[PDB]
Amino acid sequence: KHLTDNILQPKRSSDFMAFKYEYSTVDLYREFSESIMDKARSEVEILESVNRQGRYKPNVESLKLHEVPEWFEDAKLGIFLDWGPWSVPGYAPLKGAEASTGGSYPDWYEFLMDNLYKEYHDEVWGADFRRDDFLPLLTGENFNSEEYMLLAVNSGAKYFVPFTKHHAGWTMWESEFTKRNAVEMGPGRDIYKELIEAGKKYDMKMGFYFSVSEWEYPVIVDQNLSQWDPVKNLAIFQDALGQIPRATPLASYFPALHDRMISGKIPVKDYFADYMIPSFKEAVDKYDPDLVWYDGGWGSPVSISRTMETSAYFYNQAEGKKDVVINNRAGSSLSEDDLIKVRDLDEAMKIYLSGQQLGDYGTPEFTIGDVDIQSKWEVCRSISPAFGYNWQDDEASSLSGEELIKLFVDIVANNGNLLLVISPDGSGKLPDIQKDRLLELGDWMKVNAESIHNTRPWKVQKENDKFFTKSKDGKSLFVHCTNWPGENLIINTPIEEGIKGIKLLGSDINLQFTKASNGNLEIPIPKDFQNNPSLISKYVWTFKIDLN
Amino acid sequence: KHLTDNILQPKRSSDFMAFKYEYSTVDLYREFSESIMDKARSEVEILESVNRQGRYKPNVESLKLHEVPEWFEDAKLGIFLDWGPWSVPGYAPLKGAEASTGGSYPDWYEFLMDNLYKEYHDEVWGADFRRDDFLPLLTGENFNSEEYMLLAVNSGAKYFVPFTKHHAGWTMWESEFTKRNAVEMGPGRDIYKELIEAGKKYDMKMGFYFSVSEWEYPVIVDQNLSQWDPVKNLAIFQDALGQIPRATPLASYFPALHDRMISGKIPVKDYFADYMIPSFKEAVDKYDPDLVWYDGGWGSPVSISRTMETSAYFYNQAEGKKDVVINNRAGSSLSEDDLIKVRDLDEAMKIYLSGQQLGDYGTPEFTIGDVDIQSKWEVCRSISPAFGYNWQDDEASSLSGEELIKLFVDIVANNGNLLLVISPDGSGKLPDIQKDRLLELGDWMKVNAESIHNTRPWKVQKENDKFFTKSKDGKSLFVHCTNWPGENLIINTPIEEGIKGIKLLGSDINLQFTKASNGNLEIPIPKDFQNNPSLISKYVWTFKIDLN
Ligand SMILES: OC[C@@H]1O[C@H](O)[C@@H](O)[C@H](O)[C@H]1O
Ligand SMILES: OC[C@@H]1O[C@H](O)[C@@H](O)[C@H](O)[C@H]1O
Ligand code: NA
Ligand code: NA
Repeated sequence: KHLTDNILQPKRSSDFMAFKYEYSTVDLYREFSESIMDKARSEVEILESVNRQGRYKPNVESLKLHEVPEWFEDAKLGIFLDWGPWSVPGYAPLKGAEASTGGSYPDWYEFLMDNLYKEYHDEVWGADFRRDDFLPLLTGENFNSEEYMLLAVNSGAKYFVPFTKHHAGWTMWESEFTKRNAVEMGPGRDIYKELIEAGKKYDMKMGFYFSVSEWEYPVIVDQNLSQWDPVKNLAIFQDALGQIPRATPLASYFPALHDRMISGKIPVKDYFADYMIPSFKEAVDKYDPDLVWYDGGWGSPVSISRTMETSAYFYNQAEGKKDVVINNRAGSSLSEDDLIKVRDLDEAMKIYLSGQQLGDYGTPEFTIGDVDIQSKWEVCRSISPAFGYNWQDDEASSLSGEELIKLFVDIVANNGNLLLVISPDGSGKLPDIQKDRLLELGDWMKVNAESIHNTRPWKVQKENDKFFTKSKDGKSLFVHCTNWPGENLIINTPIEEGIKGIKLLGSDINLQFTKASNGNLEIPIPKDFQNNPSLISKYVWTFKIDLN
Repeated sequence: KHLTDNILQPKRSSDFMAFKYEYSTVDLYREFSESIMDKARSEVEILESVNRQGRYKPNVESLKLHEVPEWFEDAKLGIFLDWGPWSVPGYAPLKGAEASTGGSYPDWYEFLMDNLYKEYHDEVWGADFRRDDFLPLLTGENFNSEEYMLLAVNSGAKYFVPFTKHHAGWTMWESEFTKRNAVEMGPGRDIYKELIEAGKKYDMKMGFYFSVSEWEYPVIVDQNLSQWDPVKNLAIFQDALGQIPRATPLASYFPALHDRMISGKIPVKDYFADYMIPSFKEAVDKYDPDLVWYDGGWGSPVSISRTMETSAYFYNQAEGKKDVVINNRAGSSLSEDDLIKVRDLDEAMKIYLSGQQLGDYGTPEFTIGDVDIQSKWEVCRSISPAFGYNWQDDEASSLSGEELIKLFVDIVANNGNLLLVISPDGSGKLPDIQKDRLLELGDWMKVNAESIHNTRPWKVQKENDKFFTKSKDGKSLFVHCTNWPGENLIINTPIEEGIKGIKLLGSDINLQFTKASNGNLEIPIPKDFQNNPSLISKYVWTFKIDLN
């Protein structure tokens, strides 16, 4: 049904033995909780003092004054490295398990293996194979951080966002606040450090992806939750992150159920104050990222998660040092009363959107939808529906290079950035098909990058098969033709300014042009270009019009 | 840790294969839901019409006027047959997993196998072995209903209460409202019908044990609960029954998780109206029980569960036909406001008890506690802490026959009934240790039953090692000596009435007496009784004093 004999399908090893980390959850409680909470209190005091003295305060109106940096307007393309324990099984259904975004989520395997993907998991991995048994298999033996950064550079990308910490809480960086980190578990390396160092060497802006909430977190409680609870003073914190109905805010903690899904996480009293805030601060302080990509901010509203404090801190510590940016996923600004009204209730969506007030730019996922092209936005997606590696993904399931380039041009014409997801396997190897699409995009950008990087939308974004961008200064208009226009390029959209010159990017030759009497621009195409226009540029041909 | 090589420990068979019931939950939705809801609506209408026309109305004040039947005052001993799918694994910890009652619960295994007992389950049965894989192993090959009824008769019991439907919803009777029944799953017989027929044959009062709520139940919903839900219009209803925090009222339904926990259950729109009420009515109508033993009434308050309607119906359908009784487990009469106050908040216990207003008699579980001996009460317990079969139970864990008989006499002198739990294994065989205790109790009752059945508390319940009962007609006082009194029985407690005669039950000798000057009754005991009084009666010696 789900178990194939296809070599490409990751599956249970014949030598599988349970991963029992050196420290049980109770061991971490006894040995590390007090120490961590002590350290957290000191770090939170420092962060709060920085915010009290700093330009940015933890409130919507203060943070709103922060502006999108020039570099982020100009970047247009980022690489989103979706790699983590979920990369080992590398599975979602090719069809039929799409979320409301239209994507599919191999990167939700650690959660969905217990419900939506349980039949697959039980047949391919085994019911006795727990979430944390994927951690030792995340070897990174084929993961080369410099090669990933160079691939991103060569693709034309201007920022690189690793999945530094996703919903199950494994950190790509060596954290003092969790043993569920890349040094203790999986590759045995500070993967984030390697990527940060590579990004500095290649002059690449670096992101920090950070799940605000986690699916489960062991917490210290005064009173137990039921007569069945086996362990005094420990429970499991759960919020809305999982999306499915669950016990909230606390579930009863049972070692035989929970320990092998939360290996390495040190119990604390207050998930947000004692763990989330100090771990965020730690990564910002150590790695100095250019960009914060919150995720999982729907778990708890910001009145509880305190992400306005992490946002203010990030901006404050950047002052005078570098220009930085935050996405719009910190969480909701709504009051308890407004959150209740939404749950009770089109009318629910209007109230919800009113509470989405934090961040520098919008983050449509997979489907672009009805974007406001007057504000900055970024669409995230891979070359397929899949966020995270899908061993089944292939030529049939993935965009062609041609489709990817045309989609990219569309995005950029409409004021968007593309944050292009790449998804390695458990070894850290990138599938050849994803490598190929990056190479093809890179080859196209070699010719056409000046019509993409550092541009802005024009008064018109699309005309038939043409997409427009303009130089920052207004003096160059770029016409991206998604069909080879043949003998003649005709542009119907009025161009008020006089024209100094027109050229096809990829040719050093200046093109002929005249204005017809109906208003159209007519651009004859050299006979020598017709024989094989793909030699100049594949898929999309860009004409630069220099204005007076 | 948990898997022994003890043959007595039930464990995974080498020939185990998954039980995938011929009707999936979705099959039952498509094929049976409409039919069941059609029948339910008609049955609820009939039940409501009976209550409108009947003497008892579904409100606290009306139901309170119903009185404990003479037969229940007189019975003193019932047998509580704790048999179900949980009987197969037959496990709870010998120590350390007691609930707040002081008992332990092998009969919660179907629920606790996923949390508290998960380490045991994984080691002994396997992670791939689901709750419903116990159902085919509940063979009943050693279960003879006539033999169980005769065991009850011969023990001195006057009522027999089978676990007709416990918290996972397997019915001992052949129900039209569920395929999770004893005919379609497990023994392939209407076990309840067999027991009811035996009870009629042997003139035994018959109970109907009924879990109001169930741990999980598939329900039909207009809107799905999450973007992850695989099946339109089905979800899982959950209330407070499970005691541990859970999603309530609804969890997302996932076939690969839920189907092998809820085999046989037919989805309905309203758990209470479309399933609970008509299934209750069905069993009452078909089997004509003398007693309703509600359980699991803490799931939902009676405003939602509607158990005042089932209680009124039970009384109304019996009126003019037979005298019947209900325990006190229908559920809470508290308002939503009062239930909220209890959750917020010793103070919580006072409010909770104020909302416990339904039923004919109290049901202390395991621990008797501070019972009101002016009202009728019944303590339920097995010979050990274990409710349900525990394969580990032995001489060290169980009451001796001696202890059982003395506890029983204590209960009866204090106006209680003992509802003695007996716990068979998966085959339906009763463990030898429980058989031994029942033999001792039965042998004791053969001699002493007239001092137990049809008696009432006396003006004094206990004098040193002596417990008193009196015949309901006042003409006999029974003195139960828990120590052999030796050469003389001396009774300090004044007996105002003249004495016609005195006898030790088990002997035909009339005993002489004198009243001393201090007031004491002095009863010389025959020399021939002194060497071996245990021949006459074991453990407790009962003297019958006939009064004027
Ligand atoms: O594009 C980022 C995606 O964002 C979602 O919010 C997460 O829940 C997914 O796992 C991640 O892949
Ligand atoms: O006295 C009956 C016991 O009553 C409890 O309420 C149930 O939850 C137990 O399973 C059962 O053994
Ligand atoms: Na702003
Ligand atoms: Na009453």
